[PDB]
Amino acid sequence: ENSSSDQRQACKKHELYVSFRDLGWQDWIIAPEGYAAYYCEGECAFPLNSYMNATNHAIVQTLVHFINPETVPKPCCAPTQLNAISVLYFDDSSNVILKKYRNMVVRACGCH
Amino acid sequence: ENSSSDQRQACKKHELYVSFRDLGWQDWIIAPEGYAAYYCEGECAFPLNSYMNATNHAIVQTLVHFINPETVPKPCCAPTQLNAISVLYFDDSSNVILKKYRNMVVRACGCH
Amino acid sequence: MQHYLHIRPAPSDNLPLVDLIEHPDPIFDPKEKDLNETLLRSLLGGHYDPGFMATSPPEDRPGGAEDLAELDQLLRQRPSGAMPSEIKGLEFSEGLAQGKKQRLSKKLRRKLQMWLWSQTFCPVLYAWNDLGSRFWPRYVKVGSCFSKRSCSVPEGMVCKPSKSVHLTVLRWRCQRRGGQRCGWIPIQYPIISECKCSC
Amino acid sequence: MQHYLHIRPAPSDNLPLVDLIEHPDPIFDPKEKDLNETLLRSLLGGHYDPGFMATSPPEDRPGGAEDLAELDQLLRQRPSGAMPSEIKGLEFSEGLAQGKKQRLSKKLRRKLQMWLWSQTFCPVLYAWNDLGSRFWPRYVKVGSCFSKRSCSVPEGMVCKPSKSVHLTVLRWRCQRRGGQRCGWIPIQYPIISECKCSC
Ligand SMILES: *[C@@H]1O[C@H](CO)[C@@H](O[C@@H]2O[C@H](CO)[C@@H](O)[C@H](O)[C@H]2NC(C)=O)[C@H](O)[C@H]1NC(C)=O
Ligand SMILES: *[C@@H]1O[C@H](CO)[C@@H](O[C@@H]2O[C@H](CO)[C@@H](O)[C@H](O)[C@H]2NC(C)=O)[C@H](O)[C@H]1NC(C)=O
Repeated sequence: ENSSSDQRQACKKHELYVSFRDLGWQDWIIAPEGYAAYYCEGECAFPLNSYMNATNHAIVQTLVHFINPETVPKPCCAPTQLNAISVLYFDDSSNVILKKYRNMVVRACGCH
Repeated sequence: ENSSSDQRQACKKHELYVSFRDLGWQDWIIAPEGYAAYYCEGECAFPLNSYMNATNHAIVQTLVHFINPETVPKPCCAPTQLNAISVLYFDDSSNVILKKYRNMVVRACGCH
Repeated sequence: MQHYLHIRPAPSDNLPLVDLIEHPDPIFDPKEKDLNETLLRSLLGGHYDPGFMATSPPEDRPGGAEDLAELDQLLRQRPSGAMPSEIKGLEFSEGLAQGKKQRLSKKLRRKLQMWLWSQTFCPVLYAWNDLGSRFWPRYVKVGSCFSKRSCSVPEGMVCKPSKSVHLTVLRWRCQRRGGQRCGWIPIQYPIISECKCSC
Repeated sequence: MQHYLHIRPAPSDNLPLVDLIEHPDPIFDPKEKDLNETLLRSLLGGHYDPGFMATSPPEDRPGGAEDLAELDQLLRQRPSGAMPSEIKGLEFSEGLAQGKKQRLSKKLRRKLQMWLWSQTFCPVLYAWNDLGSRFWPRYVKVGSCFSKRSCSVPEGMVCKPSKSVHLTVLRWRCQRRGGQRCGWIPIQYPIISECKCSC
């Protein structure tokens, strides 16, 4: 029973605001203070539909699970597209510098 | 307790031979008879190392889970690269035709 | 998005194709009883295409990659097709800061164009392919792109398939497990028929 | 692969950049007490670069995209740099099936080359950018690529950043939460300094 409630709800995108102070990163990152990052969670069980954005492999694996669950897990709800944010932070030489951080924001989810 | 044994073992690639007769696809696909498909399974917990092939987002989410597990699940072990196989099958007009099926074979895994 | 329930993996039309990874149990192979050209030829009938299909390939005897490169370059000097619009519509006209009365010269027009053409044209090279005993005819003539150089200025782009056509050939199909109940049926086998410069 | 434990997300050098999404709590903003040009100018010192930085931008007054396109075309007619090797090393030589004594003509050589050059050169357009109160100077001159056309023959490729340089400017940093304990510190702000044709 130790888990989030994620059985009958299907693979989907959820909100998640991440504050850098809460992760102890305020002396590494000076701006922004946090970002809307989102996350994916939910089920990928048979049958999958087109909205689940599944790879062909995830479709094969889902059918293989249905049929003997011990042979393979079901695929997971993971991000299919992410975006970058820009961040101002101290680097290895303790210089502050602005750069792009890729793949930080979830834009969409899928069965993988 | 209802699950595979996938706690202390880290995210990794595993073998899985899939036989099309076993999925009831022998009257749709006439060759091959099956393929080595593999699958991913394992943990993505903090800390992740470079071998886990994690997105930046999966690193942020892992740290967010460590710190309050109820706020977000941990990321999942999913394929990072797949390959195609070619398959001979009956199509919608009941013509048999040979084509490529992309993303059918797992080549590598990662934290997503 | 085509099919609502995605309970099978969908097929794709990307070329080119790896050939079937075939399993070597010998039950699946056809035996000499109905491996007789005459009925084969009549059953396939008009699908038969001797420019593309064979029981025994020309490509035989009576390093060879530098040869591919030289073939490719020759074939690019006599491009088939019509000059592409994007090239034909090129007047090297605006020069002195977006023009002159003529930055280049008429002559030099067409010549620059033919050079752009040969530089960016992508020929299909052909080669005989052994499909194995489960198909008939077993040898088929298959198309390909030459991709060991770039077809753009500046360099970045590479020749890739842009059209395809299908050959119809025959397959030795076993219904039941263990290859019980076998037979030959028409199947569509795709081959590259055009190439184009692409990222 | 650089750092073994990947417990922070790594930074990337891809340009260009979206600017910080800044939070509008007014505690974070600097107030007029140390918003005085003189100490600002001395603290930044030699970092000061008036061709790239300002309290008040030239770009002001005393559709405009067709103008971008016309600017771009003009700038391509006087490319800076040296002619790139890949173009300079082009003798339109082998014509009659991989040659003639001269497929084209000397003259036409250089002219075809200059046309290839202007066609594939990718200028950096510049524009003043408002970084907001938390930076000083607040306005900085930022580079960009023109990517509303293709820079290759044939069409596919697009101009993208290929080099970058950094401006040093100042940031209003608040140590404690709620913006207690603020101050100005040098920060490196990247700007595109070259563009190149790319897939
Ligand atoms: C499957 O992909 C789709 C889009 O490719 C996701 O769909 C969109 O994302 C937002 C969520 O903020 C929707 O309001 C948009 O309308 C959708 N747009 C399109 C293109 O249809 C969806 O997230 C993906 N499925 C899952 C499980 O996340
Ligand atoms: C992380 O990525 C790596 C490679 O990018 C995976 O590593 C390889 O795959 C095979 C498994 O059959 C190894 O024997 C290869 O040597 C590895 N090659 C390289 C490039 O180092 C690995 O699967 C990925 N990590 C996970 C969790 O799967």
